[PDB]
Amino acid sequence: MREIVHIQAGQCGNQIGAKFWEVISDEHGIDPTGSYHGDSDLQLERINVYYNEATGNKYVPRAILVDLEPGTMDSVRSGPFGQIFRPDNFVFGQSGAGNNWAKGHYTEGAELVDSVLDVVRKESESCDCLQGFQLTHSLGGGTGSGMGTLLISKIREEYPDRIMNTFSVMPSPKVSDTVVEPYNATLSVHQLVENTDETYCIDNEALYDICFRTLKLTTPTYGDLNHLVSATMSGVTTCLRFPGQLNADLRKLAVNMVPFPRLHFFMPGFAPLTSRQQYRALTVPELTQQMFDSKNMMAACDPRHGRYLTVAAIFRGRMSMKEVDEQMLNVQNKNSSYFVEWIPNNVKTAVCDIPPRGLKMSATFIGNSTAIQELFKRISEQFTAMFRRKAFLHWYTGEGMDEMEFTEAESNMNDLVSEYQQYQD
Amino acid sequence: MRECISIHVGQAGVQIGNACWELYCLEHGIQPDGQMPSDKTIGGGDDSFNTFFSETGAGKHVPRAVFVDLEPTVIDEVRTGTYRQLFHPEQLITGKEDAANNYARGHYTIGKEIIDLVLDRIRKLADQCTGLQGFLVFHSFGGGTGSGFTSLLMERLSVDYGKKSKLEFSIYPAPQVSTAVVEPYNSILTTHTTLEHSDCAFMVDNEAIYDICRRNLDIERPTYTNLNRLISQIVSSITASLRFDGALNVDLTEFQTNLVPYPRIHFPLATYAPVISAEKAYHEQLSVAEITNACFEPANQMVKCDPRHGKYMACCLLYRGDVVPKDVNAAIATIKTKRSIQFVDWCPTGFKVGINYQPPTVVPGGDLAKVQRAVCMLSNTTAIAEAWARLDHKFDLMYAKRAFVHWYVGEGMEEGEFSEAREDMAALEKDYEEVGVD
Amino acid sequence: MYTFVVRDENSSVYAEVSRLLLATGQWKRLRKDNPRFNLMLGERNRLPFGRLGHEPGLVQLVNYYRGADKLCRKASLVKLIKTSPELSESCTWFPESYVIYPTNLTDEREVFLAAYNRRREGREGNVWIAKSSAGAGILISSEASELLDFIDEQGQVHVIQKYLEKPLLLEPGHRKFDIRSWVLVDHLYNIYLYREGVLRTSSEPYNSANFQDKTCHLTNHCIQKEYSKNYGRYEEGNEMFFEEFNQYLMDALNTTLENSILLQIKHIIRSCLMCIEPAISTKHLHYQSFQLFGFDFMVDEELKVWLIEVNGAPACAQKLYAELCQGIVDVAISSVFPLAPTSIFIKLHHHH
Amino acid sequence: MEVIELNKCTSGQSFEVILKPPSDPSLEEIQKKLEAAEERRKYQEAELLKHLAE
Ligand SMILES: Nc1nc2c(ncn2[C@@H]2O[C@H](COP(=O)(O)OP(=O)(O)OP(=O)(O)O)[C@@H](O)[C@H]2O)c(=O)[nH]1
Ligand SMILES: Nc1ncnc2c1ncn2[C@@H]1O[C@H](COP(=O)(O)OP(=O)(O)CP(=O)(O)O)[C@@H](O)[C@H]1O
Ligand SMILES: Nc1nc2c(ncn2[C@@H]2O[C@H](COP(=O)(O)OP(=O)(O)O)[C@@H](O)[C@H]2O)c(=O)[nH]1
Ligand SMILES: O=C(NCCN1CCCC1=O)Nc1ccccc1
Ligand SMILES: [Ca+2]
Ligand SMILES: [Ca+2]
Ligand SMILES: [Ca+2]
Ligand SMILES: [Mg+2]
Ligand SMILES: [Mg+2]
Ligand SMILES: [Mg+2]
Repeated sequence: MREIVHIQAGQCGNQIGAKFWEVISDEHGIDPTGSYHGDSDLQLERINVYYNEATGNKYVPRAILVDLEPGTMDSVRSGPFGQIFRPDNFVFGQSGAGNNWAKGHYTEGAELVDSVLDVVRKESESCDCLQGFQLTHSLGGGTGSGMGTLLISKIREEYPDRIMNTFSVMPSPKVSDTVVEPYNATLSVHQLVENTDETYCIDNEALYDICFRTLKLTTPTYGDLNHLVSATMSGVTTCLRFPGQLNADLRKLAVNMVPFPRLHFFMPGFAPLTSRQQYRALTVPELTQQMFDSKNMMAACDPRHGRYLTVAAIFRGRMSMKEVDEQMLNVQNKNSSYFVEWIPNNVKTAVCDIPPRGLKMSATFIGNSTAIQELFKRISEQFTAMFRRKAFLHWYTGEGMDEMEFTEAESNMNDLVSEYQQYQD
Repeated sequence: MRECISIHVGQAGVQIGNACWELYCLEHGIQPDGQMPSDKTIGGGDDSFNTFFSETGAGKHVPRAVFVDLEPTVIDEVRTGTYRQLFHPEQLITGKEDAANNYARGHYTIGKEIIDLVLDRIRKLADQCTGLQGFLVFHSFGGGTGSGFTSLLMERLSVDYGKKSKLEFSIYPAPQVSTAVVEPYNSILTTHTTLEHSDCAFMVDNEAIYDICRRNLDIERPTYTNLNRLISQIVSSITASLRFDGALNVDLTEFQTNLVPYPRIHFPLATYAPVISAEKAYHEQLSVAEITNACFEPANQMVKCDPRHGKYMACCLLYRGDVVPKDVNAAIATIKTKRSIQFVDWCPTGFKVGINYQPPTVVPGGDLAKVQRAVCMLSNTTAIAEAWARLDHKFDLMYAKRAFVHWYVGEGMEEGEFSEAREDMAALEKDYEEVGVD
Repeated sequence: MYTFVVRDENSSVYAEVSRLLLATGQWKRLRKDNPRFNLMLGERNRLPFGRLGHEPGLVQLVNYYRGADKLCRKASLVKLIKTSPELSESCTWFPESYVIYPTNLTDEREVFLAAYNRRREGREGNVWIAKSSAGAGILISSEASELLDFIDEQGQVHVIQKYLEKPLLLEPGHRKFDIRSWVLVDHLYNIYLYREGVLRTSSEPYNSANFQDKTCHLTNHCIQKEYSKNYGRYEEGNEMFFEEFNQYLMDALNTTLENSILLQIKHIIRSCLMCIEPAISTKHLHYQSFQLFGFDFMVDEELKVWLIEVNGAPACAQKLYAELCQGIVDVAISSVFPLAPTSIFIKLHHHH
Repeated sequence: MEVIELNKCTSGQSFEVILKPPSDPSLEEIQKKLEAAEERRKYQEAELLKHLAE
């Protein structure tokens, strides 16, 4: 009974969070009303990791929905699976955050954070054994970025020895709402470096390029991008939601993936990714070759530009485990130059019998690669391009912030890049 | 009659402990509800099997065992398993969250809070012992509980039961059945703090148990069930002298006298034969010479290494089944003439032989076939130092970058304990080379 | 794509084997500390055999037999021959040898003097040679007082064996020589003999009344090219290959290299390797071993072959590197890791 | 090749064969180690809470 508390904040956070619960609720046989209608005992074996059990055998997601405007969360409630969420767990304001980190972290968000911690504390107080927290949010906006990290700061203060885990959508100019996104992301990255144990880096440019070039979607939408996030979030949490002995809990996962406290930013991956030649059976070697292809990775970082510190692979479906081991060892023994040699057996593999909805067998990729520094390098350059002219700063100084705080977050992330650089050699 | 208390620590110790006690019952004729028809002394008696089992007024035979795991999932299987009736709740101790594969977490953070509870339960078993010999401790090297909590339990047992012997059954880490990258850390950490507290330790390398399952049993992808059922056959062969009438290895003290001339070098290599797939149409039953010769094949050692390039300090042949001493000595003659068996000059070149006429008992429906005679050889070879070398090398690679060290320092352990434990291993490897190499 | 590592930058033989592997496009060289390798070209001293064969899914192969030092060490060979029943102390093809420890440190000092005093009384030739593995450091003398005192001045173990006073001399020249045979033992313990051998000949006329000048007594390639003034006179680099030596044995002795010397050489190779097979074989081992050996022989005026020593990490003649190294890749490495003749070896069948 | 100390019973027998002759921390000190590590965790967590109060 190792419970995890889910928190989704802001527009991006709540729309991805919604699809995530929609996807896994189907894999555990939970319908939109919280009633179970599956056909296997494996679906309920670890059901209390993400769901509470109410009267009449109802399963209610252990999730807290947070936003500084009602808009997105009205869509969740009226959405398909909206009725499944605990009505008391909707915590929202009215002013909005204007894509402003300062408004989410210092002013608008500071006014609402305490009430969100009242729900967080309520869900935790009813956990037989709380593993930790997982947060879904974007870094480029105001609520999920500014208030999201403010929440992490205050959750660590109250639960200092629990695991803090985030799915963090990083912004890209190619898929952008506002020009201040590099500002918001640079301020959050420093928060995450300090106050999270695991951060799954998800670059909206990787999602767009995949939808466009691989999935052959002429005009991708946020929904198409979120479909990938759902499937990827379902994959990385397979270890946690089903019977297994490898990366079973969050802490054991961190213990095996984070050799250094600040380098805890992971590149996720998913295979197969097929456009609609979709009915073809996929072999284990194919599944493995794709899972390691940069085009199947969602941080927009070429792994062949850095080195892997640790890797966690999860294979889902009824397949040849003997054939999985050979193909895994084949990729390691065929490209051992891209794995650091001072961490013996830094590539682990897990199997799961229940495949995702609509696939005979899939594979999810969690990589802790030094190449992730390219992501922080892009953000740093975009930051400095504007901050060198103090462009758009008035939005933030007007909320109380000073230019110094920007210079420090700039220096913090450059340090982070430099730290990834020394371990790459 | 003197009693022996078994302690199972962590998931590996508990699941292996489950398979052994399952076997112990089949070998002594004890039913899952604890009843033993052959035992004519109801609720008492100082027989050889009473070293491992106590008796109640109702005639229930209760294993002299304690199971400890900082997470309740693995031990709950015992609470609701086939032999759920054998044990009472006092014997099964479970925490609520494990050591996250962190030695420091199992030894310090979590161990400090539950140690007094385990000792209390252990003391309860001791209070039924008119003459307690010592303890047999089952645990893994890689796990945070098996490595971290075991070392603390051993330190306290030496304080509470000073004069009592302590043997180990330790699972050496093998990547093929391991998803924890820091197991070299834990293994070396727990070997450092436990070395001065363990009188004799039988290491089992999962890598060796793994291949024996794929090679001899034709198991494509062995599971923990396959591994543990085979491991409990070896453990059964090692503990039989304590549970049956006999004159060799009759008490735990004899294990150290017969196997460990120098204290730090207390890791005897085990070699077992024959292992035959029960799914075979029907095997040709091997002879005494053939199974004896197999004891000098690397392919059936519990730890893969080359005894030809070490020196023997002791050697015990434990036979089960149709075997008479005349055949043992004849087989031994033909092996000296064809084998490289170099003893240390300060030790006689010989073999101690024990024969139990009851052939090996196989779990009905298991993977192992019934055979008419089997043997387990316990030899103290310097060759087993290869396992320490492998393990120390992996330690050096990670520790050179301090990778993962912050997880241990974050649980209150000082970084200096890493180097302290590593230098101890450097001395352990040195002691081996001083004894075997010229 | 097979993977191998290189842990001996000084190996001229395996520098060529590695050059050939990479030339096949199917062998990828890794760093000398990357464990995920199929093949290891390991160091000479302190090769960590204990860390081999423990990688899941990798069939690992090394170019040394653990325990072959018993054969490639001066004293080890002597002790091996005198103690191994397969070889016996009465071994007819190995010169009478003794293991002598310097007095500043079992030892066969008295056993040597006993045999020495017998030859001194029996009017027989009593010229011995003192050598050690820690040499470039050799002393040839007929007085036992000088051979023993020479070892005490050193701090390592030496061996005193009978000096072949009647070695076969080549003509023209009247010069002493030796024979080098390259043998390869694969993972299955097949004993392959390289069809090509070399004769490291002395460019100085053999002199029997002056063991002090070791230029006409020692046939080491470095000694002739340093202290011998006739280096390269009769054959290039003091190296007479088998094709020429066979023509000499036919024009001068009316015999062939096969009958008079080669049969004995092949016999000595089997007895040495077969003797230790139960100790170094990797038939049922978690990893596989293969090694290239360099046997050194002597030929007396009676056309009798004597074993001098065995080199575990030998070199090859400049002219034969290409053919030999390529063969190593065919029988020793590709036989375990195949790729996607008239073998240049001579298999020596035996009972395993 | 000598046999010695042959012991025979109903459930088997044992013997020896010779081929060739030859040629702790107290309870106090353990509590200190544990409390010392508990104190180092207390200090580290204090510096974290101190960091978060700033
Ligand atoms: N032979 C065998 N090995 C096991 C078994 N269970 C775990 N192991 C090995 O033990 C190592 C992991 O240690 P665990 O015993 O699972 O960890 P633990 O003692 O429960 O400690 P925690 O970190 O708290 O979980 C791995 O190398 C596994 O290969 C088992 O049932 N049989
Ligand atoms: N008993 C003996 N009788 C005659 N000559 C001998 C001899 N022992 C050694 N030699 C001479 O010494 C030379 C070989 O010396 P040895 O092999 O012992 O030294 P070494 O090992 O440093 C040279 P290498 O290893 O390259 O063959 C031969 O050329 C041989 O002529
Ligand atoms: N993948 C994905 N990204 C989004 C979505 N909505 C917004 N974003 C990205 O998130 C950033 C804007 O943050 P947003 O969540 O809208 O601001 P917030 O509501 O104040 O937290 C921009 O970089 C957008 O590209 C979505 O549904 N999916
Ligand atoms: O509300 C407004 N600006 C609030 C401050 N800002 C500006 C950038 C984003 C943000 O939050 N502006 C507005 C516009 C139309 C009608 C009435 C008012
Ligand atoms: Ca307000
Ligand atoms: Ca009784
Ligand atoms: Ca003690
Ligand atoms: Mg928005
Ligand atoms: Mg556990
Ligand atoms: Mg030499």
